[PDB]
Amino acid sequence: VVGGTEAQRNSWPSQISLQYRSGSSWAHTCGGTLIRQNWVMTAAHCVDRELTFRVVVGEHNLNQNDGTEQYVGVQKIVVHPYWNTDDVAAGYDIALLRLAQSVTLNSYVQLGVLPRAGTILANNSPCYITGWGLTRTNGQLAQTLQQAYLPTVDYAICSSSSYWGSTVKNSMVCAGGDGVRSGCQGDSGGPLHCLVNGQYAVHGVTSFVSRLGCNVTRKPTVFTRVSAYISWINNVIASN
Ligand SMILES: [Ca+2]
Repeated sequence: VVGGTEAQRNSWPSQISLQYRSGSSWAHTCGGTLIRQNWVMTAAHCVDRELTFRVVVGEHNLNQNDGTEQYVGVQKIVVHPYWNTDDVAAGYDIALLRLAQSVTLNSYVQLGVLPRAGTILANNSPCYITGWGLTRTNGQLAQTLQQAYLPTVDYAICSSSSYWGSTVKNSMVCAGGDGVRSGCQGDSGGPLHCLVNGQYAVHGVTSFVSRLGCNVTRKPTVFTRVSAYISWINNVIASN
Protein backbone atom coordinates (compact mmCIF):
# COMPACT_ATOMS: atom_id res chain seq x y z
CA VAL A 1 0.00 0.00 0.00
CA VAL A 2 1.49 3.32 -1.11
CA GLY A 3 0.41 6.44 0.74
CA GLY A 4 -1.16 4.58 3.68
CA THR A 5 -0.67 4.39 7.42
CA GLU A 6 -0.23 1.51 9.83
CA ALA A 7 -3.62 -0.03 10.67
CA GLN A 8 -4.75 -0.33 14.23
CA ARG A 9 -3.56 -3.73 15.32
CA ASN A 10 -6.06 -6.43 14.28
CA SER A 11 -8.58 -3.83 13.14
CA TRP A 12 -9.20 -5.66 9.82
CA PRO A 13 -9.60 -9.16 11.27
CA SER A 14 -10.59 -10.91 8.01
CA GLN A 15 -7.30 -9.84 6.34
CA ILE A 16 -4.88 -12.75 5.79
CA SER A 17 -1.28 -13.04 4.67
CA LEU A 18 -0.72 -15.69 1.97
CA GLN A 19 2.84 -17.01 2.20
CA TYR A 20 4.89 -19.56 0.27
CA ARG A 21 7.71 -21.78 1.43
CA SER A 22 11.16 -20.77 0.26
CA GLY A 23 13.56 -23.50 1.38
CA SER A 24 13.16 -23.58 5.15
CA SER A 25 11.56 -20.13 5.28
CA TRP A 26 8.13 -18.63 4.61
CA ALA A 27 7.67 -15.41 2.59
CA HIS A 28 4.61 -13.18 2.23
CA THR A 29 3.42 -13.04 -1.38
CA CYS A 30 -0.20 -11.82 -1.39
CA GLY A 31 -3.22 -10.92 0.73
CA GLY A 32 -6.61 -12.56 1.03
CA THR A 33 -9.84 -12.44 2.97
CA LEU A 34 -11.07 -15.15 5.35
CA ILE A 35 -14.63 -15.90 4.23
CA ARG A 36 -15.34 -19.12 6.14
CA GLN A 37 -13.42 -20.71 8.98
CA ASN A 38 -11.79 -22.98 6.36
CA TRP A 39 -11.97 -20.82 3.19
CA VAL A 40 -9.94 -17.84 2.00
CA MET A 41 -10.68 -15.62 -1.04
CA THR A 42 -7.65 -14.31 -2.97
CA ALA A 43 -6.58 -13.51 -6.55
CA ALA A 44 -6.01 -16.31 -9.06
CA HIS A 45 -2.70 -14.78 -10.13
CA CYS A 46 -1.40 -15.22 -6.58
CA VAL A 47 -1.81 -19.00 -6.58
CA ASP A 48 -1.33 -20.17 -10.13
CA ARG A 49 2.42 -20.89 -9.50
CA GLU A 50 3.10 -24.34 -8.04
CA LEU A 51 4.36 -23.47 -4.58
CA THR A 52 3.60 -24.69 -1.09
CA PHE A 53 1.32 -22.11 0.52
CA ARG A 54 0.16 -21.27 3.98
CA VAL A 55 -2.37 -18.79 5.34
CA VAL A 56 -1.70 -16.59 8.37
CA VAL A 57 -4.72 -15.16 10.17
CA GLY A 58 -4.65 -12.50 12.96
CA GLU A 59 -1.37 -11.15 11.50
CA HIS A 60 -0.15 -7.62 12.05
CA ASN A 61 3.66 -7.56 12.00
CA LEU A 62 5.14 -9.98 9.45
CA ASN A 63 8.49 -10.13 11.25
CA GLN A 64 7.43 -10.87 14.86
CA ASN A 65 5.10 -13.40 16.47
CA ASP A 66 2.45 -11.13 18.03
CA GLY A 67 0.57 -14.04 19.67
CA THR A 68 -2.68 -13.39 17.76
CA GLU A 69 -1.64 -15.30 14.65
CA GLN A 70 -2.75 -18.77 13.55
CA TYR A 71 -0.71 -20.52 10.84
CA VAL A 72 -2.57 -23.00 8.58
CA GLY A 73 -1.78 -24.92 5.41
CA VAL A 74 -3.74 -24.83 2.17
CA GLN A 75 -5.52 -28.09 1.29
CA LYS A 76 -7.16 -27.19 -2.02
CA ILE A 77 -6.84 -24.32 -4.52
CA VAL A 78 -9.85 -23.49 -6.71
CA VAL A 79 -8.98 -20.90 -9.36
CA HIS A 80 -11.79 -19.50 -11.46
CA PRO A 81 -11.88 -21.81 -14.54
CA TYR A 82 -11.93 -18.85 -16.93
CA TRP A 83 -8.75 -17.24 -15.48
CA ASN A 84 -5.96 -16.77 -17.99
CA THR A 85 -2.56 -16.04 -16.40
CA ASP A 86 -1.46 -14.24 -19.64
CA ASP A 87 -4.38 -11.81 -19.69
CA VAL A 88 -5.06 -10.25 -16.25
CA ALA A 89 -7.14 -7.60 -18.13
CA ALA A 90 -9.58 -10.28 -19.24
CA GLY A 91 -10.62 -10.64 -15.62
CA TYR A 92 -11.62 -13.69 -13.60
CA ASP A 93 -8.73 -12.95 -11.17
CA ILE A 94 -10.19 -14.79 -8.20
CA ALA A 95 -9.48 -18.03 -6.35
CA LEU A 96 -10.67 -19.80 -3.22
CA LEU A 97 -8.34 -21.68 -0.91
CA ARG A 98 -9.67 -24.46 1.30
CA LEU A 99 -7.59 -24.48 4.49
CA ALA A 100 -6.16 -27.65 6.05
CA GLN A 101 -7.80 -26.79 9.41
CA SER A 102 -10.64 -24.52 10.44
CA VAL A 103 -9.23 -21.45 12.17
CA THR A 104 -10.54 -20.33 15.54
CA LEU A 105 -12.56 -17.13 15.33
CA ASN A 106 -11.89 -14.46 17.98
CA SER A 107 -11.31 -10.72 18.33
CA TYR A 108 -8.42 -10.90 15.90
CA VAL A 109 -9.75 -13.47 13.39
CA GLN A 110 -13.19 -12.80 11.90
CA LEU A 111 -15.00 -13.68 8.67
CA GLY A 112 -15.12 -10.95 6.08
CA VAL A 113 -18.56 -9.70 5.01
CA LEU A 114 -19.23 -10.02 1.26
CA PRO A 115 -21.69 -7.89 -0.73
CA ARG A 116 -24.96 -9.27 -2.07
CA ALA A 117 -24.74 -10.58 -5.64
CA GLY A 118 -24.53 -7.82 -8.25
CA THR A 119 -24.18 -4.85 -5.84
CA ILE A 120 -22.54 -1.83 -7.45
CA LEU A 121 -21.22 1.19 -5.51
CA ALA A 122 -21.75 4.77 -6.57
CA ASN A 123 -18.80 6.70 -7.91
CA ASN A 124 -16.46 8.02 -5.21
CA SER A 125 -17.76 5.59 -2.57
CA PRO A 126 -15.59 5.37 0.59
CA CYS A 127 -13.32 2.31 0.71
CA TYR A 128 -9.96 1.31 2.19
CA ILE A 129 -7.33 -1.03 0.80
CA THR A 130 -5.28 -3.02 3.32
CA GLY A 131 -2.17 -5.11 2.93
CA TRP A 132 1.54 -5.67 3.48
CA GLY A 133 2.52 -4.80 -0.10
CA LEU A 134 5.27 -2.40 -1.18
CA THR A 135 4.98 1.04 0.40
CA ARG A 136 6.47 2.68 -2.68
CA THR A 137 6.76 1.70 -6.40
CA ASN A 138 9.90 -0.54 -6.52
CA GLY A 139 10.20 -0.33 -2.70
CA GLN A 140 9.89 -2.70 0.20
CA LEU A 141 7.05 -4.76 1.70
CA ALA A 142 5.54 -3.28 4.83
CA GLN A 143 6.39 -4.93 8.09
CA THR A 144 3.04 -3.89 9.63
CA LEU A 145 -0.35 -4.01 7.97
CA GLN A 146 -1.13 -0.74 6.12
CA GLN A 147 -4.41 0.88 5.14
CA ALA A 148 -5.16 3.65 2.67
CA TYR A 149 -8.39 5.42 1.73
CA LEU A 150 -9.13 4.67 -1.96
CA PRO A 151 -12.55 5.92 -3.12
CA THR A 152 -14.20 4.13 -5.99
CA VAL A 153 -13.99 5.24 -9.61
CA ASP A 154 -17.10 3.96 -11.37
CA TYR A 155 -16.98 1.75 -14.45
CA ALA A 156 -17.98 4.50 -16.90
CA ILE A 157 -15.12 6.80 -15.71
CA CYS A 158 -12.58 4.05 -15.12
CA SER A 159 -13.06 2.53 -18.63
CA SER A 160 -12.85 5.98 -20.25
CA SER A 161 -9.82 6.78 -22.40
CA SER A 162 -8.66 9.28 -19.68
CA TYR A 163 -8.31 6.35 -17.22
CA TRP A 164 -7.83 2.64 -18.05
CA GLY A 165 -9.96 2.47 -21.18
CA SER A 166 -10.84 -1.03 -22.41
CA THR A 167 -8.29 -2.62 -20.02
CA VAL A 168 -11.01 -2.53 -17.32
CA LYS A 169 -14.22 -4.60 -17.56
CA ASN A 170 -17.41 -4.26 -15.61
CA SER A 171 -16.45 -7.38 -13.57
CA MET A 172 -13.78 -5.14 -11.93
CA VAL A 173 -13.89 -2.29 -9.39
CA CYS A 174 -11.47 0.58 -9.71
CA ALA A 175 -10.43 2.67 -6.68
CA GLY A 176 -8.00 5.54 -6.11
CA GLY A 177 -6.10 7.01 -9.04
CA ASP A 178 -5.06 10.19 -7.15
CA GLY A 179 -1.35 9.59 -7.81
CA VAL A 180 -0.56 9.36 -4.09
CA ARG A 181 -2.36 6.31 -2.66
CA SER A 182 -2.62 2.89 -4.24
CA GLY A 183 -2.19 -0.79 -3.88
CA CYS A 184 1.19 -2.21 -4.87
CA GLN A 185 2.93 -5.59 -5.28
CA GLY A 186 2.25 -7.89 -2.34
CA ASP A 187 -1.23 -6.41 -1.74
CA SER A 188 -2.71 -8.49 -4.60
CA GLY A 189 -5.43 -10.89 -3.49
CA GLY A 190 -6.27 -8.80 -0.46
CA PRO A 191 -9.46 -6.81 0.21
CA LEU A 192 -10.92 -3.49 -0.75
CA HIS A 193 -13.25 -2.80 2.19
CA CYS A 194 -16.11 -0.48 1.29
CA LEU A 195 -18.52 1.20 3.68
CA VAL A 196 -22.15 0.34 2.96
CA ASN A 197 -24.94 1.26 5.41
CA GLY A 198 -22.28 1.78 8.08
CA GLN A 199 -20.72 -1.67 7.71
CA TYR A 200 -17.54 -2.51 5.85
CA ALA A 201 -17.78 -5.32 3.29
CA VAL A 202 -15.16 -6.73 0.97
CA HIS A 203 -16.13 -5.44 -2.48
CA GLY A 204 -12.81 -6.04 -4.29
CA VAL A 205 -9.88 -8.48 -4.52
CA THR A 206 -6.74 -6.52 -5.47
CA SER A 207 -5.74 -7.52 -9.03
CA PHE A 208 -3.44 -5.05 -10.85
CA VAL A 209 -1.83 -1.64 -11.15
CA SER A 210 -0.14 0.16 -14.06
CA ARG A 211 3.13 -1.16 -15.50
CA LEU A 212 4.39 2.43 -14.96
CA GLY A 213 4.08 2.08 -11.19
CA CYS A 214 1.67 1.64 -8.29
CA ASN A 215 0.48 5.20 -7.55
CA VAL A 216 -0.03 6.71 -11.01
CA THR A 217 -2.52 9.50 -11.55
CA ARG A 218 -5.71 8.31 -13.35
CA LYS A 219 -4.53 4.67 -13.13
CA PRO A 220 -6.59 3.55 -10.12
CA THR A 221 -5.85 0.24 -8.52
CA VAL A 222 -7.99 -2.42 -10.18
CA PHE A 223 -9.81 -5.12 -8.19
CA THR A 224 -11.91 -8.14 -9.08
CA ARG A 225 -15.50 -7.14 -8.28
CA VAL A 226 -16.52 -9.60 -5.53
CA SER A 227 -20.24 -8.98 -6.16
CA ALA A 228 -19.86 -10.40 -9.69
CA TYR A 229 -18.67 -13.73 -8.22
CA ILE A 230 -21.10 -14.43 -5.34
CA SER A 231 -22.78 -17.33 -7.23
CA TRP A 232 -19.37 -18.76 -8.13
CA ILE A 233 -18.09 -18.47 -4.54
CA ASN A 234 -21.13 -20.11 -3.04
CA ASN A 235 -21.03 -22.88 -5.74
CA VAL A 236 -17.41 -23.68 -4.91
CA ILE A 237 -17.95 -23.77 -1.14
CA ALA A 238 -21.11 -25.90 -1.54
CA SER A 239 -19.36 -28.44 -3.77
CA ASN A 240 -15.88 -28.61 -2.18
CA1 LIG B 1 3.33 -11.41 13.41
